Amino acid sequence: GICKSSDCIKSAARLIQNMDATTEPCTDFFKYACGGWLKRNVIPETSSRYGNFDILRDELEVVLKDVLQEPKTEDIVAVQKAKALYRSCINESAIDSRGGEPLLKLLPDIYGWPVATENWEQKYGASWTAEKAIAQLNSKYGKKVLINLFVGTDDKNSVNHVIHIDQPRLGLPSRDYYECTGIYKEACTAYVDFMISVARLIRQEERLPIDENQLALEMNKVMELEKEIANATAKPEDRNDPMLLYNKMTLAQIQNNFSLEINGKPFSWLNFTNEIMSTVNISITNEEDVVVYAPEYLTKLKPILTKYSARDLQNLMSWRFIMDLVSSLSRTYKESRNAFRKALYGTTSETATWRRCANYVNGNMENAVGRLYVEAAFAGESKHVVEDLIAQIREVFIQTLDDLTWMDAETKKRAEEKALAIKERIGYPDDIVSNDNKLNNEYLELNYKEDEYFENIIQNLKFSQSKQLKKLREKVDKDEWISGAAVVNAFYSSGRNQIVFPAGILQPPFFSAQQSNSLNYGGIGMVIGHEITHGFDDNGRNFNKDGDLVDWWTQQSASNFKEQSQCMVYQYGNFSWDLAGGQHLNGINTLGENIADNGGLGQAYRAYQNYIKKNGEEKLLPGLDLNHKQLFFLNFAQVWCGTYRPEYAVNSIKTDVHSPGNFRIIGTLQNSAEFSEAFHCRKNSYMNPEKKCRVW
Ligand SMILES: C[C@H](NC(=O)[C@H](Cc1ccccc1)NC(=O)[C@H](S)Cc1ccccc1)C(=O)O
Ligand SMILES: *[C@@H]1O[C@H](CO)[C@@H](O)[C@H](O)[C@H]1NC(C)=O
Ligand SMILES: *[C@@H]1O[C@H](CO)[C@@H](O)[C@H](O)[C@H]1NC(C)=O
Ligand SMILES: *[C@@H]1O[C@H](CO)[C@@H](O)[C@H](O)[C@H]1NC(C)=O
Ligand SMILES: [Zn+2]
Repeated sequence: GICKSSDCIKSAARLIQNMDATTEPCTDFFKYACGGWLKRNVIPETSSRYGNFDILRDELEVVLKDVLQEPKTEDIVAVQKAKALYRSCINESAIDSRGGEPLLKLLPDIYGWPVATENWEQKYGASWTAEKAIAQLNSKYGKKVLINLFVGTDDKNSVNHVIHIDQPRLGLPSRDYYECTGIYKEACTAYVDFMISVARLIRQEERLPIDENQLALEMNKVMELEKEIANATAKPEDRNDPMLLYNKMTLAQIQNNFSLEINGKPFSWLNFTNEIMSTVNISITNEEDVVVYAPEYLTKLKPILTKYSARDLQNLMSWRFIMDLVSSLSRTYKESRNAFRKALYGTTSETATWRRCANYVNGNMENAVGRLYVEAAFAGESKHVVEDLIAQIREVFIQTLDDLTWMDAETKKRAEEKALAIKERIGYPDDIVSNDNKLNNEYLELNYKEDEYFENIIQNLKFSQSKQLKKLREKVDKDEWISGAAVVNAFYSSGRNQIVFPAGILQPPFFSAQQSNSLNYGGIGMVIGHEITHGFDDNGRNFNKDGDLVDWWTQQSASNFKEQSQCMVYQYGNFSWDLAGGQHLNGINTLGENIADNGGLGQAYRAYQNYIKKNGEEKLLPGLDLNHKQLFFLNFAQVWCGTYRPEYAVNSIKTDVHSPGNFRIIGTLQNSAEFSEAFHCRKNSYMNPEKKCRVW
């Protein structure tokens, strides 16, 4: 009564080799699940993190390489343009030839980089103003500095676009880094040395005089500027309530309530806004509605910005763009980035060029590349099996509402309404295969030169930004998928109320039509519940069946939700992570993803139970003295085998909304009565605490 199928001994092989039986699963189910993997493997020098998810991603890139690298005679133009962009990206001879000179020719278009410019005040500083310089950077190149203004979906009306104003991203991974002490010191030092190294090469290439002291001096200035910007930004934790974040305002209110004085403006929001939108030829008057996400950042900006020269501002502004660009130049410019990324990521080397390039084309031509990927790599009847799976887990969520004692009937039923209304996207959109005209036309307006990678990348920045801006007055496309298909991941959009499972994750260990159902439910099954449960986490409960930010909770049920979820805030917030020097997880910033995990695991388990009810129990797997309840959780766990470099652990504890994989396992199974049953765990065994968190 052992299954002896080749597909059976495949997954058994994988389960066996990853796990370590020497460990008591009730003591540390991560070590049990994954201890075999830990011992056998080492984080490559190019990886900040490694494990099964990351391995799937390296394997996906291999297919991408196979599909991109060989011209084919009946390649439609869409595929021809991706291949040419790939070839343009992997030709380092051509790139190295060009030195920095494609940067040098850019710089005049963004009002210069002062520290690397003679007589900048004369050249640029006379025409300069904040409104134009920020706007140029924003509209043409999609780099948002100082004040991030973008066109996105209106949270309170999901068919429309609105102008938003938000705080800008920083050059270091999180506001925390800018303390620049302790675990942060080297990142801070490498950052400014990076500035300095880049200003130096530019100066040398322009054959300008180099004074190390005035470089150190301007670039430290830029750091002090951004420190202030950083401290002015709002924490993630003050930003996690979308009803509070949503402040709709007329450009006219904005002008009255958020004055700025830059280089002695003073600052004019209408001009700023028009200097952006005039680029898709759109007209803004002071009656425009705007969603302001960081009112308090803007208020705080005021007395900071006043202190600094036009030269100072622009030295930061341009740096934040040049940052990104420098690894698309010659080796010496690539070199200049070494210590910085070592500090942030721990890696001693860059990823293979072909891999970077595959990934880049994927990210800029996701439909073109998803079509090639799925034709190479994805099965087709997979789509049908997952759909039915998704239908099952959706039902279980609905049916579960009835057992949840912390909601009221009105709220439950509105929650039902939302479930049923979730839109599922599976594998890929048929169109990218069956409609060449459509596929070609999405890239019509791009044309790549094979010896011109940098110009290609620039063209994509401008194209993408022009396209985004063009949306202001147009309706949101209800057909758009929120991920390419060539992605190892799944997704939920609140704005759209849509779950998506790209072909790339539809493979072992999450899914195969031929592997045991225990495994599929514990794999893609729990992924499905994760994504659906996002519709009802601390963010996505605030949006209704239609993707609109509107309150559909009673006060009591909402207050209960906070109460139930607070348990997970504390649980995870109480994990400390050796690889990040004992620092604790942020229990608030991971909350949503933690809720998704615990809700999703439970949902999937329930569906598997239902499956057994209906269908009977499964042939066992050879090599493994475990039943299928046990394998369900094993495979759940092994999804997350892996580990982190210290430097990157320090990064993601702050910047990742996910808990690290080991604690997604630990926290989730800790909360799972069904787990301690399967493995016969004594009370208050580490994996079986008396107190268990539950929301969904
Ligand atoms: C891999 C990891 N993703 C996930 O954990 C799951 C998808 C997933 C759920 C459960 C088990 C495996 C994968 N997806 C997610 O949690 C969210 S809804 C998707 C997301 C994408 C980018 C940033 C943040 C979130 C990651 O993006 O770092
Ligand atoms: C790379 O580009 C250079 C410069 O145009 C060219 O000489 C060479 O043929 C290209 N190599 C490949 C393999 O495309
Ligand atoms: C913005 O104001 C500046 C003032 O220097 C002016 O030169 C420019 O034409 C204005 N732009 C728009 C789009 O109104
Ligand atoms: C740990 O949990 C306790 C209560 O269970 C809570 O008071 C404390 O704040 C938590 N620690 C952290 C850092 O979250
Ligand atoms: Zn998630």
